[PDB]
Amino acid sequence: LVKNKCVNFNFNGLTGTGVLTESNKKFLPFQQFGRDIADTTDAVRDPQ
Amino acid sequence: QKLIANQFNSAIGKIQDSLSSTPSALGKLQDVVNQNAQALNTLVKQLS
Repeated sequence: LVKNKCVNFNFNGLTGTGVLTESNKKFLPFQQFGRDIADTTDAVRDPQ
Repeated sequence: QKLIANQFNSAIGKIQDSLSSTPSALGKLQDVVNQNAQALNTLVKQLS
């Protein structure tokens, strides 16, 4: 897992391209993804 | 001349009170801000 650098990521088949960073987003235990106003995935729980 | 000067100075004093106490005065400019923000938010929401 690579952080603070632009990468072509794929989490559980969710392909994208971006800078991954650690975050203060307080996901509730049942939630794996977070979405923007535009439906673009805005944060992810790492599955490992 | 002193009456006209005092009436001008007093009326210029009332402008600051009039603007400060009347949120609907600047509303013609705030509507330019609100319409263009609302138009961009509508354009982003349409990606969902």
